[PDB]
Amino acid sequence: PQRPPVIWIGAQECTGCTESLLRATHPTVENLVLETISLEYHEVLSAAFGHQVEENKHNALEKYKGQYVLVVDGSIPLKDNGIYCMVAGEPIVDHIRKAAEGAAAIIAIGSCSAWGGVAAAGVNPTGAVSLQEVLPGKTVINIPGCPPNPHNFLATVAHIITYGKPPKLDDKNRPTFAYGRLIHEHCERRPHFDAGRFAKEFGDEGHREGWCLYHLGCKGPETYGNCSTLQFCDVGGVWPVAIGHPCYGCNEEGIGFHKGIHQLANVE
Amino acid sequence: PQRPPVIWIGAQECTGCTESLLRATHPTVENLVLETISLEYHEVLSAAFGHQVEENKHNALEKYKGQYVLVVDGSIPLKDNGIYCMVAGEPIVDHIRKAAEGAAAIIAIGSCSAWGGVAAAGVNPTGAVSLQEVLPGKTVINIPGCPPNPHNFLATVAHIITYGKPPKLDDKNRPTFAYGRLIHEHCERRPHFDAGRFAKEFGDEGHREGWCLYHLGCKGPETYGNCSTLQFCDVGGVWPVAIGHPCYGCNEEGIGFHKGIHQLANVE
Amino acid sequence: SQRITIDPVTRIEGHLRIDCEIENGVVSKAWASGTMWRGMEEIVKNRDPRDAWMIVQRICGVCTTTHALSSVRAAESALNIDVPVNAQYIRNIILAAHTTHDHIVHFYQLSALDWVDITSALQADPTKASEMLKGVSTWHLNSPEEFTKVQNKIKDLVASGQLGIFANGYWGHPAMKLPPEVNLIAVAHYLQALECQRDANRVVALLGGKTPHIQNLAVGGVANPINLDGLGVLNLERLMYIKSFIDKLSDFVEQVYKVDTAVIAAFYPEWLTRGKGAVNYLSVPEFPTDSKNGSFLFPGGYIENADLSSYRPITSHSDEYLIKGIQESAKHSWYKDEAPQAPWEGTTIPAYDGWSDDGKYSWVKSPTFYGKTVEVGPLANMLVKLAAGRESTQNKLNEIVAIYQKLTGNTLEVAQLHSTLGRIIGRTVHCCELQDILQNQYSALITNIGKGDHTTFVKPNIPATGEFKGVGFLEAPRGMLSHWMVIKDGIISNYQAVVPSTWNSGPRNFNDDVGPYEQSLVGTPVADPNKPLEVVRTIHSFDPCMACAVH
Amino acid sequence: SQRITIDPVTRIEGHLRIDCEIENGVVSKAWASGTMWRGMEEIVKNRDPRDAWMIVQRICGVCTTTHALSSVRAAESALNIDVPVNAQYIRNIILAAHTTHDHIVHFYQLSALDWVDITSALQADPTKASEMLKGVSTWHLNSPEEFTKVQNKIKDLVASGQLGIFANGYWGHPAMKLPPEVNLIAVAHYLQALECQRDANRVVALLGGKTPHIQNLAVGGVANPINLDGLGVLNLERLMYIKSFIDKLSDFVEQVYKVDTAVIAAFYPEWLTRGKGAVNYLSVPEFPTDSKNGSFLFPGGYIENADLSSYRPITSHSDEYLIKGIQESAKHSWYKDEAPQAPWEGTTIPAYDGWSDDGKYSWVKSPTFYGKTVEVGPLANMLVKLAAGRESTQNKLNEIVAIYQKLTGNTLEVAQLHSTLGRIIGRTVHCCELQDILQNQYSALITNIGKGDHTTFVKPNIPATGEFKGVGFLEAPRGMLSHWMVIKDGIISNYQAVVPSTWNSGPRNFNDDVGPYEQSLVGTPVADPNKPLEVVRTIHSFDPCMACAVH
Ligand code: SF4
Ligand code: SF4
Ligand code: SF4
Ligand code: SF4
Ligand code: FCO
Ligand code: FCO
Ligand code: F3S
Ligand code: F3S
Ligand SMILES: [Mg+2]
Ligand SMILES: [Mg+2]
Ligand SMILES: [Mg+2]
Ligand SMILES: [Mg+2]
Ligand code: NI
Ligand code: NI
Repeated sequence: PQRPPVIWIGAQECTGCTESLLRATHPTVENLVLETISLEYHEVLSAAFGHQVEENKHNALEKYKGQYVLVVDGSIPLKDNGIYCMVAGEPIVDHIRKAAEGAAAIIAIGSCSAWGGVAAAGVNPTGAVSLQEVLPGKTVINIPGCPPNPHNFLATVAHIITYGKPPKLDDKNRPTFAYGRLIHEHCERRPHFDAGRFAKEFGDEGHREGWCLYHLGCKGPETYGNCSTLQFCDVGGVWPVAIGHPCYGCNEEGIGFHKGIHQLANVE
Repeated sequence: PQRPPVIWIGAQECTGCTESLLRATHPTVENLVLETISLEYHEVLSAAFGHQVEENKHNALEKYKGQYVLVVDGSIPLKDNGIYCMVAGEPIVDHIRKAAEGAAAIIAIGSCSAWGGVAAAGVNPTGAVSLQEVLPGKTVINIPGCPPNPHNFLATVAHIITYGKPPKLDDKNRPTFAYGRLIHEHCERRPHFDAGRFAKEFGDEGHREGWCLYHLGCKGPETYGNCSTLQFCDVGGVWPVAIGHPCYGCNEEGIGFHKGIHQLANVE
Repeated sequence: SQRITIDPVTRIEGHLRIDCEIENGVVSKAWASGTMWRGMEEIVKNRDPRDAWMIVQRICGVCTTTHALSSVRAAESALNIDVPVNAQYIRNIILAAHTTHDHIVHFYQLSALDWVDITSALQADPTKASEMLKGVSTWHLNSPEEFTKVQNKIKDLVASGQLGIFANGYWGHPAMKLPPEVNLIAVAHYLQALECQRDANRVVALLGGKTPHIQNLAVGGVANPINLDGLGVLNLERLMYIKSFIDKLSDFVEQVYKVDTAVIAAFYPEWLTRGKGAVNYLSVPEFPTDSKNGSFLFPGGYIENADLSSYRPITSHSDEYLIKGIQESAKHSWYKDEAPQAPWEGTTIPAYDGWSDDGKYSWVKSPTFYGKTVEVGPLANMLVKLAAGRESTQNKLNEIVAIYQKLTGNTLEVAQLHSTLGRIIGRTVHCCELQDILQNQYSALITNIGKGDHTTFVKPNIPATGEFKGVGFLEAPRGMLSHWMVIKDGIISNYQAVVPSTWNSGPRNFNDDVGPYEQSLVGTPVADPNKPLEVVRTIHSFDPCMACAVH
Repeated sequence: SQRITIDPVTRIEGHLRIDCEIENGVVSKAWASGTMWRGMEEIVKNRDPRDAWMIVQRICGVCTTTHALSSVRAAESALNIDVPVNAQYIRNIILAAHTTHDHIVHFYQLSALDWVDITSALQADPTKASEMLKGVSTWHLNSPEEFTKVQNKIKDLVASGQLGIFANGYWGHPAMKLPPEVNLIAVAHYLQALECQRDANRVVALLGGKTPHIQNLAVGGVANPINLDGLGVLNLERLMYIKSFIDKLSDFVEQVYKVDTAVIAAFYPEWLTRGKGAVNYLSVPEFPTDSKNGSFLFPGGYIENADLSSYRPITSHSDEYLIKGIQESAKHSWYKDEAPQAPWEGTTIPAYDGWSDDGKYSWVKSPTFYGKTVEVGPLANMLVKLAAGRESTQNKLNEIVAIYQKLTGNTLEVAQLHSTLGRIIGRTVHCCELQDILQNQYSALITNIGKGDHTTFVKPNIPATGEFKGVGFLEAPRGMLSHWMVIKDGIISNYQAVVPSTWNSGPRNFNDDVGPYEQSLVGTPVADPNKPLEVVRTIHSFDPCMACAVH
C-alpha cells in the first residue's frame, strides 16, 4: 500500500536531527523509510543528486500537493537576502516557503528550527530565525532539543498518520506528551534537591552518590522536556543528568546556548 | 580458559529468580553459561536428571571445593524436620548446608531466600526462613526483590570474579550499588509528591498525568532498591511506578507480602 | 519388576519425583510426586480481596502473569465487575506475549536436550545441515556459517572440560536418533530462541512494569494510564515501542520453532504412538474482547473419550456445568481431607506421613471433572479448537503436517495426536496462533483509544458483610487454570487454586484412577534403567510446573 | 566540452556544490563550494572557556563528539591541565565507538549507492549471491534466505511506485559494474549495517549521556562519576552494559564491511588509478593513555611528496612544528581578510559577493601546512601508520588485499592507495583497528578502577588577567581536527576551528593552488554530463562534511 509522503529540507543544520533517526528503534530508520513513510526528499540519504534530486522534489511537491509532511532542521538565515544558505543557487528560505505551500503538516525538528537554537545565539552572525518566523500564516509543530529524542518526532508523525491530526500541543506548539512538563518536575534526583544533597564539583563525594546537579548549573528547573522519563537511545538509564552532567537547557529558548553550563537556573 | 564455578540450589522457589536471568542482557543467559561462569548445577537447565545430576553436584562440590559461588532461591522450610521440600529423598536444608561448607561465596537471590519473602508470610505454613537463618556461621549476600533485576545478581557475581571480593554491602548484607537508597529518595515522581499532586484511583486525571502514587499505596518511602534508576528489562522507562502502579515493597521485609497494596507507607 | 526413581526431574519448573516399576524393559506402573509445598492458599487467606493477585502471582515465576490474571478474574467474578475493554486488550497482550516466551523456552531450553545430542552435533557437516533445510524453512539464520559458529561454541565448551549444564547428558543414548546435522541445527536454534523469548518478554514488561511478576493489574482492570498525549504514561510512543517487539516474534516462531517441531516428529515417529495420558480433555475459552468479560478469541470445551465430534463447547467463564464439575481429592496426597471437594469448599490441611506406594505420595491434589480424570494443556486446547472447527488451528496443524510429510512421506491423523509428540505439536500450534492474537489485540487497543475510550479501571466496592463466591478461569500455557475465592465479611475466607499441572501431575485419585502423567508412562520402553531418558521425554511433553501443581 | 554544476551533492553532511568543466569526456577543472555558513566561531566568542565545548559540538552532528573533545582539549592546552587517565579512557571509548558508527554509515548509507544498482539486484539469484562469498566471509547473515528477504523488500518498494530515497538513482548507468548478485549482497549489508552502527552508538550513549551530542565532558576531564559500588552512577553494572555493546561490533566490521571494501575494489579496479587529491598528508596521534595528555595508541605524522620513508613523526599534541605550520587563507573564500592566517590570529569576517570562477566561490577557507596543500583523513592516517611501520595497520591492509587477490588474481601496491578506492580502504582499515582500541581502552579502564583510581575531573582555574593560547588536536573520522582558543581577561577572545573537511574541500588558496577535492577530480571520466556519477564517486570518498568544513 501507499505510504504517507514526507519532504525533509535542511537549512542551517548540523545534521544531528537527521542522525537522531539512526538511534531510533520504534521505528528504526530502515522501517521508517520502507514501511512507515515515503521519504520523498532527504539530501542525506537520497541516491539522486543535483538536477535529479531537484527533479524528485518538484515531482513530489506536485504529486503530493496538500498531502505531505514538511520537516525542517536547522535555522533559516535571513540576513543579506538569504545568502548564508544557498541550495541550487537559491536561498533556502525560498525552498522552504515553496514546500510549505502544499504541506499537510509542518514540523520544525530540533531547537534550531523550533526557535533559532545555537545558530541564532550570541551576535547571530547570519540573522538566523525559526521556521515559524519564516512561515507566519502556518501552524508549525515544534519538536525542540539538540537533537530531540527521535521518537518525540516519530510519535508526532505517527499520531498524524494514525489518527489523522497532530498530537495535543502546548502554547509553543510543542507536543505535550514530550514537552508538557519541566524536567525538574519529573526528575529522579528531586529527593536530593529537596534534602540539600548536591554535587559541588564533578568527581566529588555527592556527585559519586548520584546527588542533584542544581549547583553544577542544571537547567532542569527551567526546561520543558521528557529527558528524565523517555531519556535517550532506549538502553535504559541514559540522559545527561543520569550520566553525571547538568541539563544545559538545550530544549528551551533563552536557556540552552545562552546561559553558561555552570550558571544557576531560576527555580519556580 | 577455565570459568568460575557456580552451584545453584532451589528451595521453596517459584523459579522467577532463575527466570530473571532470561531477561538479562549484560550478560545474556547464554553468555553467562558459556563465557562468564561454569554453571555446574542448575536443575532448570541441566541436561542430566536424577542420579546423573546428583553425581554432577557431588563431583562439582569436590572438584571446586573452596572455589564455587553457591546461589539459593526460595525460602528454606524448617517445620516438621524439613519435609516441606525434599529432593532425592532428603530435606533441602541438608543439601544447602552441605554445599555451603565448600563455598567461596554464598548468595541469597530474591526476597524468599534473603528474608523469607512471600513463602514465609501470613501464618507461614511451612516455617519458611531465610538462607542466612540456616547458615548462621556464614556471610550470606542478600539480593532481594521478587525477583530482583537480574543484573543486581550478575554484577555481584562479576565483582566476586573480577576484583576477588563481594561488592560493598549494607548492614543487611545487600550490595549498595543496588540497595543503598530508598526508592522514594531517587524517584522521578518526587516533585509531584512534594507538590501534593497525587493519583487517587487508577485511571483518574492525576494518574493519567503520571503523578505520584503515594495515595495508591506506594511503598517507595520504606523500600530500599534501584527500581527507579536501573528499572527492568533494559528497554528504558519500565518499572512498576512508571507503568502506573505503586511499589508494593517486594524488596523489603515487613513491607511486601505484609502490607496491603493500598495501605499507606510511613514517610521518614 | 525393577523399581527406579527419577529425583530430581530436571528441566521442569520446581520439584518433581517420578518413580516407575519396569517389567522387561517397559514401564508397567508409575508414580508422580510433587515434593515441595508452600501453602500459598493459606498465605493469601484472610486478606483484602484486592491484595490476592500480587501474592498468588508468586505461585510461579515460569508461568508468571497467569495466577495474577486468574486471581483478579476470581475477585471480579465474586464482586460482579465487568472489566473495561482496554483492560482486557492489555491483559490479553500480556498473556499472549508471556505464553510465547514460555512455549519457546519449553521447546528449546527445557525439552530439546531430551531429543538432541550435543556430542553428535560436533560431528556434523554444517553445509550439509544447512542444505537439509532448503524448501523447509525460509529462516535467515540457517547458513553453514551460523552453524559453524555454533559448532565451535560447543567445541570450545567441551574442550574446556567444564560442560556445566551439559555435563553427564544422555549423549550416545540409544534413544537419540537425530543425525549429527540435525543435532547441530537444533543447538543453533536453541541459542537463537533465547533472543526471541527475550523480545516476547519486552512486550510483557512494557505493559506489566517488569517481568517476571507483572505489576499492572487490579481488581477492576489495569493500572496502565492510557493517554496518547501524556508524559510519563501509556502514550503513542510507548505503544509504538510495544509494537516494535510484537513484530519481532513471528519469524522465529513460524520459520524455526514450527519447523523444528515437524523435524523432531519426522525423526521420532514412534513418539506419536505412546504417551497418551487421558481420554478426556478440557480447555477454557481465552482472550475476552467485549465489555462483559466475554467474546473470547480462542474457544474452549470438553472432550470425552477422545470423541471430537460430540464435544461440549464452553463459551463463558461463568458456565455452570464447568463450575459444578470440578473437584479435587487428597486420598493419595499429603492432606487430611480425602473426599472430593468442590474448590469453594476446599481445604488444604497438611498431613505428611512419608512415601507409600498405595497411600499418600505427593503434595499435588487429584482433580476430576464429574469424577473423571482429564488432561489439560496445549494438547487439550488444540483438540478442542479442532473439534470447534477453528480454521486457523486446522490450517496451522496442516502446515506442521506438510513439513513432516515432506520429510517422511507420511501424514498425521488426529489419532496420532494423543501422544507425547501430539502434545508438543499442540503447544507449537498454540504459540503460532498467539502471534495473530497479539496483532489483533494491539490493533484493537489502538482503534479503541482512537475512538476516545481511555478507560482502564472500575473501582470495586466490597461489602463488609455477607459471603460470596467467585471463580476466575484462564487458559494458561500448561492448560486450564482456575482460582476460587470466597469472601466473608470483606476478607478472603477461602482461596483454592486448581492449576493445570495439578490436573496432569496429580496422584491416583479417590477411586484410585490414574491421572495423565502416571497413565502416559505405562508402556514406555526404557533401554537403560539407570538413565531413563524415555520416561523424561514423555513427562517433559506435559511441561511440568510443580510450583504450580502444588502451590 | 561544457560546464556542469552538481548542487546539491547528496549523501554527504551539509551543503555542497561541485562545478566541473568537462573536455573530451573528462573533467578538466573543478570547483568545490560550501554554500552554508553559521558563524560558529563568532557565536562562541566572549564566553567562559568552559562553555565552548557544548556550543561548538554543534558544528556537526554527524561527527558528533569530535568538536566537543577538541574544544575541551584546546581549553586544557591553554590552561595547562593534565587530564585524569580515567577521563582519557572514557573520551577514547566515546571517540572510537562514535567513529565506528560514522565510518559504517559512510560506506553504506552515504557511499554504496554510487557503486550499487538496486534495480539490478532484483535480477539476482540469491543462491548464486551467497555462493560467491564462500571462503571470502564467515558472516552469519549471507544466506540465500537472508538475501531473498532483502530482495523481496526491494521488490515491494519498487512495486509501490514510491521509491523515495531510491527514486531517480543512477540505475543502469554504464559506470555501474556490479553483477546483480553483488548488488543484492550490498543492499543486504546496507540494511545490516544499520544494526551495527546502532550498537556502536549505544556505547557512546552509555558514557556520553545520549548521542547525537554527548554531554559528559568538561574542561578538566569528564562528568561521569566512577563508583563501582554506587547507585545511579558509573558502576560495575553500567560498565558491563557498555562492554556488551562493544563486543557486538567486531563481527560485522570484520566479516562484512572489511570484505565489501575488497569486493568493491575487485569490481572497480580502475578506481585505484584515479582520484588522487594531494601529495602531502597529515594526521595527528590519537587515543592518549597517560596522565599527561600523551602516550597515544595511534601514531601521527606528516608525509611530503608521497614519501613514506622520510615522513616526519608527530607524537605530541604540543608539537611546535605541527602548530607553527598551520594557516588558512580566504583569497577564494567569502571572507574579508585574505592573507594566510595562523589560527590564533585568525579572523572570520563574512564578505559574500556571489560566485566567481576566478574570485571567491566558497564559505570554506583554504588551509595550508608550511604553504602546501594537504590531504587529511583516513588515507592520510593509514599512510602515516604504514610509514611508522605499525604492524596492526600493515596486517589489516594485507587482509583486504588478500580478499582482493582471491577475487581478481591481482595484488595492490601502496602506489595504488593514492586514489579514490585507496581512500575508502584507509577508512575501512581505521574502522577495523578501532575495534582493538575499544577492547584495549575498556580493559584499561576496568584495570585502573580496580587499582583504586576513581578520579575523573580536575577543576580548572582561569586567571582573570593575561592572554593564554591553546590548541586541541584530534584525529577525527574525516582527519586532523584542531580548535584554537585564545583566552584574554578570563574569556574567549578568539576561537578558530580548522576542520578536516576544511583541508580537503577548501577552494583554491592564496597562491591559487588546488586543494584535494578539486585536484582529485581532474581526469575523471564522465560518460553522461547530465548524470555525473563518476564525480560524486570521488567526492564521496573523502566523506565530505560541510557543516564541519565551514562552521
Ligand atoms: S537542533 Fe541541534 S542537533 Fe538539530 S540542527 Fe540544530 S544544532 Fe544540530
Ligand atoms: S536541579 Fe536538575 S538534577 Fe536536581 S532535581 Fe532539578 S532537574 Fe534533577
Ligand atoms: S523471590 Fe519472588 S521470584 Fe524469587 S523465588 Fe521468591 S517468590 Fe519467586
Ligand atoms: S510515593 Fe512512590 S511514586 Fe511517589 S515519589 Fe515516593 S516512591 Fe515515587
Ligand atoms: N502454565 C502454567 Fe502454571 C502450571 N501448571 C499455571 O497456571
Ligand atoms: N570527522 C569529522 Fe567533522 C569533518 N570534516 C570534524 O572534525
Ligand atoms: S541539555 Fe537537552 S537533551 Fe535534555 S537534559 Fe537538558 S533538555
Ligand atoms: S514492588 Fe518490588 S520490584 Fe521494585 S518497585 Fe517495589 S521493590
Ligand atoms: Mg455429550
Ligand atoms: Mg490448590
Ligand atoms: Mg580537585
Ligand atoms: Mg575555521
Ligand atoms: Ni508455573
Ligand atoms: Ni562533521
